[PDB]
Amino acid sequence: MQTIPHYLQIKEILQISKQELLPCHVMEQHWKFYVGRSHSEALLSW
Amino acid sequence: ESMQTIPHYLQIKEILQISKQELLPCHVMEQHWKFYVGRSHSEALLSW
Amino acid sequence: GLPGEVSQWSLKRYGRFMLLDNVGGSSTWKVFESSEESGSLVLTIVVSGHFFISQGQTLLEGFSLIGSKNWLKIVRRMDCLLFGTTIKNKSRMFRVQFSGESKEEALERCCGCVQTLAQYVTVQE
Amino acid sequence: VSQWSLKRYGRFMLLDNVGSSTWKVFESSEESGSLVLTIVVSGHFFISQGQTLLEGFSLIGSKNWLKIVRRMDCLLFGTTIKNKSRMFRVQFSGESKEEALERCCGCVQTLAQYVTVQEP
Repeated sequence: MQTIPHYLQIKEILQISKQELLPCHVMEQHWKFYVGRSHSEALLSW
Repeated sequence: ESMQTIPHYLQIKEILQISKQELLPCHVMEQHWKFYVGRSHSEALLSW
Repeated sequence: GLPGEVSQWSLKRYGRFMLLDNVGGSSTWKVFESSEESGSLVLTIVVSGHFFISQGQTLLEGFSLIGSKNWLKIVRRMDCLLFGTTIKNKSRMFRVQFSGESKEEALERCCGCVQTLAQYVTVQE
Repeated sequence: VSQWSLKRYGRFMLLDNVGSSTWKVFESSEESGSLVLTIVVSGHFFISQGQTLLEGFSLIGSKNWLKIVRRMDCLLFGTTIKNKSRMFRVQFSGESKEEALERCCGCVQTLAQYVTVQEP
């Protein structure tokens, strides 16, 4: 973020890895996979 | 597919996929399995 | 014990989506779990319309819900939510699973969250 | 969260003849990273060398598909999955034979909450 309330007590931030960033076309495929119509197994499996 | 959950403290970037040559039919393994099982080949598992 | 214009749900797990490289890509979830040594995942909505996930003193996500329709898409499925962002052209995904005494307790608290979320942005079901 | 350090880890290989059986071996070393097996409280199992994942599956409900057998300070794993099985083994790191044998025995303990571990 940029403006964090003080009562949250935020000291460090975990930044985004290069590997967590997807090209949009590529993400939009995984999204439809997980939106669950076909199967919800992978969104509640951990 | 491959493992869909990894704790954050392991710090994993790459995954060494499974070689099609490492997947054997379930019985040729079980032959090879029984070899390392038996007492005759105790210490044959520490070969390397 | 914080002021009454902040709502917090504790969470059981949180997961950042990421691509992994095959050496000789494939997908997985980078996973944070609520823990005594590790501190407590909390989701926090202030009434400004600011959203935070955090564990101990570590910020994990932080952005503003107001006017997040073009770039932010949220989806529920039982006691989990899924978040999809699409800022600039880059995109990412994270998910959370809420916590409670029973699968119904957690579900109760999840749904509570989406109602507070539903104040500011649409969330699908 | 308990992890143990490993000297070597090996995948079972069936070489085509142009079959013969070999092990693809991995060794922990400064130019290569340290072989580390870890077991999450959830019930997940991993083997990693530095930043690469070597093994990764879930121990829960694995009596049916996963069998593992101990010998001294080595675990052999055999996994059947969608009617295709395979093996990999591991040798636990340790200062001596007496040090390393412990950590192997510690691990087969930690494994027990989810699978039985053959032990001569």
